[PDB]
Amino acid sequence: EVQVLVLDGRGHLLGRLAAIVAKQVLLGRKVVVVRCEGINISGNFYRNKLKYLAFLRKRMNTNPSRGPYHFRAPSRIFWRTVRGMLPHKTKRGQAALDRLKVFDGIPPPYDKKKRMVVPAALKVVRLKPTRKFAYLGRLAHEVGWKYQAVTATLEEKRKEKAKIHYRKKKQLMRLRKQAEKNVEKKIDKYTEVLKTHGLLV
Amino acid sequence: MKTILSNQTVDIPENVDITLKGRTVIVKGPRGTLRRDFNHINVELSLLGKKKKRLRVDKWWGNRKELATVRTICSHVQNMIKGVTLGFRYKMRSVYAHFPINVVIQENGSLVEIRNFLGEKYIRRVRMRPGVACSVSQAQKDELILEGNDIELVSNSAALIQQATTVKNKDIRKFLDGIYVSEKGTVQQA
Amino acid sequence: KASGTLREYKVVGRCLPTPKCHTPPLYRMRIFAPNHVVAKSRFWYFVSQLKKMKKSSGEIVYCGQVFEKSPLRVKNFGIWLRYDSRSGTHNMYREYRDLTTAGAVTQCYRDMGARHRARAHSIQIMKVEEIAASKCRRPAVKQFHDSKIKFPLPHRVLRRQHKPRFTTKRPNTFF
Amino acid sequence: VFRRFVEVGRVAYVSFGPHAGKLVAIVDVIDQNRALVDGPCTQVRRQAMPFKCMQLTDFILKFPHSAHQKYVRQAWQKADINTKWAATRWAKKIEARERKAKMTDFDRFKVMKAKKMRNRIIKNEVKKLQKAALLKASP
RNA sequence: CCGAGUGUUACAGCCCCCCCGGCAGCAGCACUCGCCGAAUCCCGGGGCCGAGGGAGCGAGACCCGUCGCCGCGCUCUCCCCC
RNA sequence: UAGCUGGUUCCCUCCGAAGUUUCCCUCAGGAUAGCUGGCGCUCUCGCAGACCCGACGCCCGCCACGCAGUUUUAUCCGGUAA
RNA sequence: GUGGAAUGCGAGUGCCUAGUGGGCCACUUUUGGUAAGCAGAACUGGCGCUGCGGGAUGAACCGAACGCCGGGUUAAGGCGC
RNA sequence: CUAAGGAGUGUGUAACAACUCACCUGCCGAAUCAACUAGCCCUGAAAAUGGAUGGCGCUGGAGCGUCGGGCCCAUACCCGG
RNA sequence: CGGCCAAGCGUUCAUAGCGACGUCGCUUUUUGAUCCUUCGAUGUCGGCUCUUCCUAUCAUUGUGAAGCAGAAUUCACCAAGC
RNA sequence: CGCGGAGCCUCGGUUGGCCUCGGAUAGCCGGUCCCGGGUCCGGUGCGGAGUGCCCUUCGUCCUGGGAAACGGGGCGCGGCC
Ligand SMILES: [Mg+2]
Ligand SMILES: [Mg+2]
Ligand SMILES: [Mg+2]
Ligand SMILES: [Mg+2]
Ligand SMILES: [Mg+2]
Ligand SMILES: [Mg+2]
Ligand SMILES: [Mg+2]
Ligand SMILES: [Mg+2]
Ligand SMILES: [Mg+2]
Ligand SMILES: [Mg+2]
Ligand SMILES: [Mg+2]
Ligand SMILES: [Mg+2]
Ligand SMILES: [Mg+2]
Repeated sequence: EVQVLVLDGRGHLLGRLAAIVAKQVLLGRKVVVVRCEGINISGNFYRNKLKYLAFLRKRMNTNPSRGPYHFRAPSRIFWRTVRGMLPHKTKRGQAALDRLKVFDGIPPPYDKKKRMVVPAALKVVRLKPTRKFAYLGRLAHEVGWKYQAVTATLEEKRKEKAKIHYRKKKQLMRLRKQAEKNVEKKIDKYTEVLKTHGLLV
Repeated sequence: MKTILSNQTVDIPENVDITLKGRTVIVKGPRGTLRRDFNHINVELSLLGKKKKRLRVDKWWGNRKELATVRTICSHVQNMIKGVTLGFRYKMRSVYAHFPINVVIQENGSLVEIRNFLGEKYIRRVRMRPGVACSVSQAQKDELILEGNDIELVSNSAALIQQATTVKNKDIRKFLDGIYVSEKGTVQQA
Repeated sequence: KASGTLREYKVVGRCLPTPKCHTPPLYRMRIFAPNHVVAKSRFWYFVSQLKKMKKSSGEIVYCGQVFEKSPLRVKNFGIWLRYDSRSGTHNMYREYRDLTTAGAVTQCYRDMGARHRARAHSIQIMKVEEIAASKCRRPAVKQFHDSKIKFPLPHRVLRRQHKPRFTTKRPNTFF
Repeated sequence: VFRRFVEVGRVAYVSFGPHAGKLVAIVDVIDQNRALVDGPCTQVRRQAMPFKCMQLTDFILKFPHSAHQKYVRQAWQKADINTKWAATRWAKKIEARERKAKMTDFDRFKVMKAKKMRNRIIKNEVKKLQKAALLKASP
């Protein structure tokens, strides 16, 4: 297993996804998290905004250019939660944290690869539906992220190129199903062997 | 305590033919059409009849707080049905002690402007919601007559122009001036 | 006294025969306990509070387990208890539905700890009775008294959240 | 929404626990979580089960609540549940899923050769069907 | 076809008492709920380890203590069977 | 001169504290008894019967003294808690 | 001599003798004080003299006391990262 | 002199100021009201470098209560050198 | 420096503003109380200069209350930007 | 520009691929007749399924029968997008 692990960020809770990622990165396993604006945080929006604004006040008052670096993109907010779950003062955790690539939106190395989903970190699995939650993309916008408008215009452009891919992929799927009815007197021998051993219900 | 089932049905007249796209009620009547989604509430909506067309809504294992959202959905659906057959109409009087409040309606009932409130020079300009048309009455001397399909837009537009005429830094037990909602009626009085 | 799942016991005791009372009266209690070592010592706890009887001047004549006389019929159980709070002590009447009697009492110990933070040493079960459906008081029990009971399983949450852990498809919850 | 309901006579499919894989019938309901439950013809004696173990089917038997064993047995046997099951697609998916698991090293070889041939014909046929759909010359 | 009444088995069933039950199984291989083994035995798998070094009461030991205790099998009887 | 500071040089092995009593122009010290170590000594059980081997005297029954931050059984004592 | 309750244990005795005579903490009882990480007692254990596991960190808490190692299993405490 | 009724709660009162509560049998026709009590949560809840369930974080729980099965390792226990 | 209770004050009227007899807290700019750290030394009051922080808000922005007609004023809230 | 060759030096990991809908979750997916829709037909413990799918590697020679014949192979050239 030498490939990378591509996780869609949308619908996942922030710290449930982060403990999943941080244990994989320490076990080898290159992993890319794309679409970090879709990451959710439980609790209502105003509550989670206050916890970020309370973080924005911790600065070294002698020289705040040395202080806590308050990263404001959703990809770099997620990158610090998984860093907090890593032993990043050692060489092992620094060599971990560069097996992790985080992205806002889905850049053109990873837009043509199929994304994975971690069900133990999803909002529809881990929250009761009558609980309030927030979005990492919205919350980063009110704390100073410059680019949710340009990232939204590039995600709607990616999706309409992806609709065209799907309805052509699905157009081949009904030609393959059309073929299986054309050739069935010459593959009835092989569809009996597959049906005997648990393939082809 | 979580109640196994709490339902409430809504009668639909023959003028209106509502549909259900999941938890979105599209009510369509003679005065136009309306649309709200209730996808912040976990209920099941279902049309029942074939000749009378009731609308039920069920909750299934709700606690006390969840059990309150059932009759609110029924009340919002009934204000949709009243809104597309009768429609909503708010008459609001302008109360003044000395300085006559001059309201003149700007472009096609979408903007009102209020000139002389407590004898001052700043001109209030308050925009209606999309769909609400305001007017100056002819039945009385000074009441606004604003009307529309959706109740939360007609009522919001009366609330904007009532909070536009607030007295500041004075006692408001004298100085009772402003425009206040006088009645909440309907068009096409049945 | 901890818990874990309770059993009913029929514990019978009597004072040691002095040369004053040659045959002392046999007393019995019904005592819910994890096992019979704990059951014999709840006996002397309660019987010291009632009769002037300690376990030094006494003997457990019989201590046996009561089995449920109809463990397949669904029953309604009235429970009278008495428990100590952070403030003074209080009386209660609770109700449950269970197949076994000690199942209903176990269900009460979990529930008194849940709603009241009552630890098991603070609770004294003083009478437990099977109630007819007509005599029930608690509306959380009585809503199941319906010959046409019908309800769906609305929002099924995924339980196998790590088999698989990384997957390509998002879970369905409507079933 | 909500076609399948927990009720008396509803046939469920036990998904995990010790009785995993057995059809069973809901006899009575307890306290929102558990159900009195009996499989007379599937070797599950009458007992209590949590609803999270069981998965509802489309089959409903007709008997009143808390009947004895013999009245759910004979309601099972007429309108035969054991043969309506193993005719649905859902019991066929289970049957296929375990016979893929009990597939030896030689049967994986015979499937490998068969599927490699079977995908040659189908792939050859879709080359012809999409070059014949390519023969279109209309404005 | 659902809902509400009605009342006592009817075109379902449930509870109790018997005047008495019969059979099977039996803490069940129908994973409903125990405690055990002089009332208990058999077989297998994984792991770590090999410390010590003249044990012969018998021949008068000789290439060479396969020796003590313990548990067994055969032969110094005879017959039969495969 | 200093009842006061500071320093006081190799290794392993075994044993292992006290800041409390009483007296002192005694209160940053000593004497005193406790607590520690060392050196022993006086006895006891006895060693155990070459490999062996529970035994070898008188139907029973018995297996040395002493000792203890302990209980039991007797029996006194006390004026706290309530 | 039936060695006169149970249980455990080898005991007795002498000489010489160093260091110490600033202690501190905790449960329960307790005195002065509004109290104090305060001052003063009783009882036992501890720290001082003592590492190790746990309480993120810590003289004193909880578990358990230490020759140099292998295997196994626990205690208190834990088991998202 | 009623089908049940003010020497007033009720239009704050030197005013015949003046309006229909109280008590109802038909309407609306099924349960409801009150006083307590104690769980969690909230208000009560204000200090100075920027900051602390240890941190990240966590809300079908990684919170609180009562519980089960597994499991993790001390120089402790066990077997061995 | 705040809270709770409510006899009273407030022409009437407990609670606009108050608040006796009680009682519950917070804070560490006071001083007591203590003696843990420093006596082989931590330069010891104030002013001057200069920065930052706190809020228990004097003013200013946005509000709520009055025994708020206007004016002035008092009481609270968000708030330490200036 | 070549793999064009010849050898070295040094750093090591690794042991088949997955080439893409958007989302919903108190609902989804897939086909279809009439103006991206309405109809209609299916599926739904997802089988048009990541609990999945695709590639499969002993090499050859004799030799047949199927699949094929619109094919295979070229770091083939040339052009286009
Ligand atoms: Mg900036
Ligand atoms: Mg003013
Ligand atoms: Mg001195
Ligand atoms: Mg000194
Ligand atoms: Mg005395
Ligand atoms: Mg006393
Ligand atoms: Mg010392
Ligand atoms: Mg202890
Ligand atoms: Mg007064
Ligand atoms: Mg002191
Ligand atoms: Mg100096
Ligand atoms: Mg200095
Ligand atoms: Mg403030």
